[PDB]
Amino acid sequence: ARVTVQDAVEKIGNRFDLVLVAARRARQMQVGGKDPLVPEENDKTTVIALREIEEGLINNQILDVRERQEQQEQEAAEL
Amino acid sequence: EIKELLKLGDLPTSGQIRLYDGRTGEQFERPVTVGYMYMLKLNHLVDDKMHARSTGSYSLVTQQPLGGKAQFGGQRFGEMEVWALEAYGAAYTLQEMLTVKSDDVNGRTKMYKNIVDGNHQMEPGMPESFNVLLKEIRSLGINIELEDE
Amino acid sequence: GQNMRVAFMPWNGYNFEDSILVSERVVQEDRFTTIHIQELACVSRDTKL
Amino acid sequence: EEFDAIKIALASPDMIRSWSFGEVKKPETINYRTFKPERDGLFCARIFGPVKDYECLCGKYKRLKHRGVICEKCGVEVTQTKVRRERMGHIELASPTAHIWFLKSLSRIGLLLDMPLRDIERVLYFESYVVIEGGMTNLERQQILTEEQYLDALEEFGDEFDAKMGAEAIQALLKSMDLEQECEQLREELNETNSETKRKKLTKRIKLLEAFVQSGNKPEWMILTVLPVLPPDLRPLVPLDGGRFATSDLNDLYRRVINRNNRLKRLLDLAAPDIIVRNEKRMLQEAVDALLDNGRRGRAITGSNKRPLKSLADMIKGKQGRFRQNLLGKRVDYSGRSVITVGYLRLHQCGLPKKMALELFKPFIYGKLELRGLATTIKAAKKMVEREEAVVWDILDEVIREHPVLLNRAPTLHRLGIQAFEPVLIEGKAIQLHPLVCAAYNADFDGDQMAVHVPLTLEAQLEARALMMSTNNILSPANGEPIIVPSQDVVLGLYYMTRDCVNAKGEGMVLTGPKEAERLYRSGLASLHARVKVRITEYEKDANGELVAKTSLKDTTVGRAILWMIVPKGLPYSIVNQALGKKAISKMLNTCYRILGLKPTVIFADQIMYTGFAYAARSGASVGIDDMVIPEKKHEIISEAEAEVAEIQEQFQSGLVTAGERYNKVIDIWAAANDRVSKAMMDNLQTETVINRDGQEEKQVSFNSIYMMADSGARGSAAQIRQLAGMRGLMAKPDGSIIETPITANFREGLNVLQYFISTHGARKGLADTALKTANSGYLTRRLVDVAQDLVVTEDDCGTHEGIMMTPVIEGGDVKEPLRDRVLGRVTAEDVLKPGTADILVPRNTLLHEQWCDLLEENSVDAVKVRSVVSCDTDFGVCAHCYGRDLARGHIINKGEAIGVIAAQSIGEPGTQLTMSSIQVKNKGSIKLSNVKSVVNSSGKLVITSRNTELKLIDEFGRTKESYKVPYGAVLAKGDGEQVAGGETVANWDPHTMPVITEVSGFVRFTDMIDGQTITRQTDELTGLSSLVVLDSAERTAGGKDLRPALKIVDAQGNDVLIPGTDMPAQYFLPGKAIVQLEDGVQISSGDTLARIPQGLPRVADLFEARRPKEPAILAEISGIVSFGKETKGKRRLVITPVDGSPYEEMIPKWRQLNVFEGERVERGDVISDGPEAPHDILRLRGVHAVTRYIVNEVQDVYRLQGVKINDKHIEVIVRQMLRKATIVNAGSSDFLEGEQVEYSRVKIANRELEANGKVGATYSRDLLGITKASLATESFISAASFQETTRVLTEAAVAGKRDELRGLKENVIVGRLIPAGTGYAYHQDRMRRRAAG
Amino acid sequence: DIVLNPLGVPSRMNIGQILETHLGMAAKGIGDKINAMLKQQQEVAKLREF
Repeated sequence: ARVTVQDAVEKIGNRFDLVLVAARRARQMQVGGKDPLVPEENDKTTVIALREIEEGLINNQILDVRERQEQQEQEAAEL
Repeated sequence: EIKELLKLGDLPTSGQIRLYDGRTGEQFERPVTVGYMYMLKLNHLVDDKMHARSTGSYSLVTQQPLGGKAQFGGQRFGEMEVWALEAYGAAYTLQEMLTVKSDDVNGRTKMYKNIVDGNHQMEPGMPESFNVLLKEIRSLGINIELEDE
Repeated sequence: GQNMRVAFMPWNGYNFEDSILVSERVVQEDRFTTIHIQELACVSRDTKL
Repeated sequence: EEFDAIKIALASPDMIRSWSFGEVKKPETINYRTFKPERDGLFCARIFGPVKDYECLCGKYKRLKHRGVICEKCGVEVTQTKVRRERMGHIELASPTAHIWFLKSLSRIGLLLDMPLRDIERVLYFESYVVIEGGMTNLERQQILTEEQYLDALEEFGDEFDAKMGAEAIQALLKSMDLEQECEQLREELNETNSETKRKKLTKRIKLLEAFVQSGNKPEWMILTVLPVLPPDLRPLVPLDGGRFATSDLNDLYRRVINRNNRLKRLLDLAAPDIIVRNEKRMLQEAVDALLDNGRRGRAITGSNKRPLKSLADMIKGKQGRFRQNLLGKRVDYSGRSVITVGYLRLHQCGLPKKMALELFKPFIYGKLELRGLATTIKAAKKMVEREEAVVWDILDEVIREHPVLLNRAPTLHRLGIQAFEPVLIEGKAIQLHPLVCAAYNADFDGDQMAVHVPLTLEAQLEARALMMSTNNILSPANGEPIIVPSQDVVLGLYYMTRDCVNAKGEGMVLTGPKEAERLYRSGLASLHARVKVRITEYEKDANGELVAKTSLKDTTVGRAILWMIVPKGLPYSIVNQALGKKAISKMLNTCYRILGLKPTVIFADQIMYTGFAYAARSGASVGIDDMVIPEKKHEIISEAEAEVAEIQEQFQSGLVTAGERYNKVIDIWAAANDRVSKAMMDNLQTETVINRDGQEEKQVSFNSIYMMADSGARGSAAQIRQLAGMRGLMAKPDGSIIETPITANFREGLNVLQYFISTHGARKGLADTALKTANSGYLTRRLVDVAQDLVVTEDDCGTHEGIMMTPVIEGGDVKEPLRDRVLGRVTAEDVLKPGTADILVPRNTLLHEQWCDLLEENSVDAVKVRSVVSCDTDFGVCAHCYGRDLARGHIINKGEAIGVIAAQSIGEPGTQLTMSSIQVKNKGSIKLSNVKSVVNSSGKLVITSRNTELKLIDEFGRTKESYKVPYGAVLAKGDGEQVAGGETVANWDPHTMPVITEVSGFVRFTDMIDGQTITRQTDELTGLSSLVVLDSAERTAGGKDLRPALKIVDAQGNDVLIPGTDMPAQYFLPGKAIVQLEDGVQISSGDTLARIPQGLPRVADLFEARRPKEPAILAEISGIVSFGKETKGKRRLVITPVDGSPYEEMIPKWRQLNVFEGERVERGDVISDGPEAPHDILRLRGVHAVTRYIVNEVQDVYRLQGVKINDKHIEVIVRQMLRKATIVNAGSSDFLEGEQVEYSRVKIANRELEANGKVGATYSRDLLGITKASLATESFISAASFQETTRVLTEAAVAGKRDELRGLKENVIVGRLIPAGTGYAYHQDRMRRRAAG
Repeated sequence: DIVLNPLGVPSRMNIGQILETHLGMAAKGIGDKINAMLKQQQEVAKLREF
């Protein structure tokens, strides 16, 4: 979670992937401005992602569907 | 002679006395040796060794930060610590330590700019220390190129 | 240097590995205050401009 | 922008003119009144670019109104000044000159031209001609020519022939040659003569010709015709503050070469005498030679300061070159330094001074303060941070939070020298460091510095939080033991408070919990060491992850009860119910890690740290003069030793004892006196406490302060107390010998002047050794880390065949490391089975964690075959299953982790610490003989007639416990398979006499020994039982030396007694120094003899160097009968006659004792001559598993001597990286015997034996190189050029025209990309996927 | 006014600091007695004798 990263790996399956997925989350968590699904509780942007993958709401399989539905509805709006 | 001198001064022969803690105020379990010792103040001060550098001067030939507190130089990230980082597996920390810290003329400036804008995004670049090596080898009489895709 | 009381006892880990625990009293009476003299030079030259 | 590879080759005048933006013609650099560079000089504006960005020299076009026009007044293109760093220039040389790299580096034009370097040098210096071609048969191409015979040829033929002087002669020679003709001719004539002395040189000639043919490098380009110039900013002439100037020596070298080139150009049109033109051409050659490499060909050219000018090859090579000083190791930004002080701090925090924090993060405060809208502009924010208002601190305290910061302590011996800590802001000037990490840092608070680095991007902070945090680093990567063990104060406090006293206070009272124990101790009603009965509720997880509670009443001390409030509800109370020293604390923390996890482990470590500090302070411990007790028997022992010193001196002056025996006796008596003194002092120090409780007297463990800090292992040892109180033993003078007079005094009593002077010798010796040998240790670590760059785990299971055997270390003496820890963490290779047949625990692969180790040790298994790195079949890396579980984590290692670097660091870290007749059974067991040629002596016992036999001790379980060595011709007092106890001398043999005992019994008549030619008549003067004596070649007559004197066994009828069961005749040959014991006519029985024949850090760094020992043990690569042929011609020859195969003739030394004789039979890979074994021979004869075992054992011996434990998988990975080259014996796809990487041979034969082809591929042979040779011989020249011998590797790369796929870690580090390890592995796999699909 | 680690003595083997500490204690004790009897000014003769 905040001091250790033990239960993240079981949700992830690897250690070197947790940094990648956490950075990928924090990217649009900080510059995208989208509300984190884990609460705030006075934390930083790089650790709320770690807590979210601690409770394991997001996964790489589902990390790539909500970003394609949004663009497809964008193009539907354009056309 | 030490024992006789301590006896003369009305002091314990063993040379240790009981002390009481200043915080809680109870006697320590065992007698503690206390006396007068000649301390020395050495020239290794702390403010003379205190140093820190965010962004300052850069060397001329190789475009890397200088060294030394006197000229406001950055710390040397030697090759042993590079070995340690690549042993950890932290490739991104190494990449920033080799490119946007010292030898990316257009890399460090934009890293500054986007850090000020609150976006800690990385934009790699070709280190200048490699460009000087390429120009040096190329000027030695042996062709060196990069096989682009 | 100077000479003052000294006790050989571990104190809450503040002398963990050759560290020294020092007083406020020794600071109050300036038993180790030192004076340093520095010289700074300003040079005026005749540039072509 | 993005590229794939780096291409290196030679450069001809074509693209070397293409690079240039102009040609320099003037030696002038810059004007002296103004400071604008002159036209077509070394700093010209047209050639290299404008001095000021977007501004010409005049000013007709400026201010971006014109983008890149060329000012017609001057000719400088208006653009940036950055381009001035990349613009090139060229110099047209009047006479061609020779490149030095392809002239002096060994020769690269000597091989191409086949002519020696001496002749090339003679021609180049204008001393001798060479015939380019000759139309007559008298002269011949490539023939040297002196001036006199040149004139003779001129007056004889004139224009028919052609000879020339100078570098143009070499250029003409290179133009004349055609590579195809040599290619087709040398290869066709190679196979006629198998002269191995020339096979290598013609093979390398063929290889060079192939390289030139398919590399596209025309050999004319080797001789320089046009020379490039470096861009001006890379050789800057910049003004200094005091109106002075500074420039690189490259400006001097360029000025010299172009001055001489212009002078040569002027001389040519002057029609000057040929000697002056030749002198000028030679001067140009020397000037260019010095420019490319100053001190290489002749004398080094010095500047005005009498120091050699550095060439442009001097500043890319060596320690100070670009590779090591500017590419691998780089200055860094966002960093600071400060002294190190102690912390109350938590394990994941570091104390960062507030004054440094605002400086390090300054852009972060700028950005955050702009975001808060507090200052309108960034310059306003700079003003605020310059005023240090309260707002900047109110921003800092939340800028730093959750932002990890790295801490570095040079030298970083291992991976733990860099750790990431969560900063906490402190009012001060020094870095506060958590004491628990000091051991990993190898840092003490005696003025040591600390380097601080702040990661910037999200990826860097996340990596610091996930991998670099001190909480993550608990176990060392070298081996599984933890690295956060409390060092000195914590252990002293815990040891002090986990004690007992006989009548201390409140003894025997019964308490209902640890809480009231603590309240009792605090109130002062109970002592800290008091045997009390405490009701203790402990927890156990016998259930499937559930904790069960059992409440029991136990007798213990108050301090042990107080500890129980710290143990984290998962450990037995028996782990706290002892004295709790250093080893106990380490093992209890390890158990807390293995049972509970990580978070309980770090919480526990911090809590025991806090309690240890607090109770060490509460206790109060000091060192005083009275604490160092002195035995009352010290002076008695000294006087008693001096008594025999005097008696030995009087015996020496009597003359009945010589110097050596007197020396040994006095050394022995002084050592005995020292041991007696130490025993007395320990006896007086360990239980000096005599106290009484409701009785008469009872003796307990001492509470002496020095004993408290020695027993607990906090500081010092029992060996330090000996010289603290007893005598200071013996010391040695610098020559090595030991002074006989000891330091009878100690430090409590002080030392004489003489004693102090004597001790200073050893003090200085040790200090110099420490100051010296760690440089070699660092060099060794760098060499080790160089070869193991590319070791990154790539697959999970390569699915390889059998791996390597594993056996304990029972050999020599007692068992040092059992099978329990030598296989912990490995993966099996076969279905290893329990001693009960058909009982299998592993399906050919499993992780041998603790449960499997317990199951194995419960059974009587002694041999397990595990999967090793050397056996891995993965190409370009290793698979995870062939490695084993990670040691820093304990689970199976995951893909992408760089194992070579951690291996090299782990085995290079302890380099500093390692600066320096009869057989008796010990325990009950079975006397087992392995590979024994048994025979019965005359006394009915069992005697041995072989050298390949070993003594084994087998217990009732079956596993071997003790191993011993028995030589050939020894006598055993017991038979095979005898159940006996220890303490019995079983084997007896003469260490000097080597017998030739005959296995058969029969009549012994003197055969084939004729006196006067091979033997001499010598009889014993006391016994009378003597026979003819056989001496060596140097002592026997050469007349009978043609035949070796053989004493065969005969019978009454006179026929040879053959081997029982075999038709081979049985006869014995007598080498030198063989005196026959029995006389003629008498016979011997079985087992009786015929004749009696009388008889550190570099130590490990040489193993990785694969150094050949001075006296290697020569072995045989094929079985059969060994014989001898040629005799006494420089050195004796040996003949091998196998049953059906060939003859083998090799070289053997006759002055070294052998193992077999003319009539004996030996097998492949057996010892014939004694001596240290060469690793190359071990690889050649026996398998790679044997050499890996040999290297691993020999290295591990050095570390076990110093008590340093390193996992064996960190040695065999480097050994695996050693075995990367291969030599081919067959053909089909490559040359006849060229060297080639083994994995390339595997991928070659991966289709020649697959369906792609029936059988064309060639078979290879494994080849072992030293660590340095292995490092330099790599397919990527960037890795090699950044290590050592940069000039040689760059020359080889240039001629061969190699390219790098940028696979290694160091290559990407140099280029600046992501390293292919960890996260970079996940990036490079995607890159490979993109490249594969196009 | 200074607290020092006792553990730094034995392994480091610099015992002279303990003897120096005992001498310092003795010397300061003599000085304290002299100063105490000087504050009262018993007699010049008594000071001379001590």
